[PDB]
Amino acid sequence: PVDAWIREEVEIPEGVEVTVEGYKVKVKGPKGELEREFFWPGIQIFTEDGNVVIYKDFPRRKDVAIARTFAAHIRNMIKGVTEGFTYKLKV
RNA sequence: UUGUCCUCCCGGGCAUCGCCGGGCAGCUACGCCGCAGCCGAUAAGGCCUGAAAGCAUCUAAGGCCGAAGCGGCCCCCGAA
Repeated sequence: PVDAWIREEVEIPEGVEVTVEGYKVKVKGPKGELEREFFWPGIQIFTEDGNVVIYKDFPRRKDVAIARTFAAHIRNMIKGVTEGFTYKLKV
């Protein structure tokens, strides 16, 4: 193990609601609703106060990478529901 | 139509079906008719999101495409 435990926290804005049903995370915002399943053995996702917490006991290198990836994905979903995404292409 | 024999005519036997020309049915080819490009998952490869490693990154988790190649549609055998 690389550490005793790993805990990643993602803030929830005022207008956004995040719920967890087992291994599935649903984020509802002003601009829409998103749902995604983040599953990894030993990794638990919940909500505390105003943050989403991804937690694991005695993680390894791969476990830390997975936890950071899940946190990034949840942050992306929150950003998308709060303001959305735009891509530009040129002909 | 040739040689021979049945005496000659007619009509017949044998000589590779005697030889030659044509020849329907049948069998045949040199003859004629018929043989789908769509769906699904993939290899090489081209990408999206994304951390390990505050950046970057097609890869570690995840996702979309992508072969005369694989599976199905099709055909033949098939209640021991």
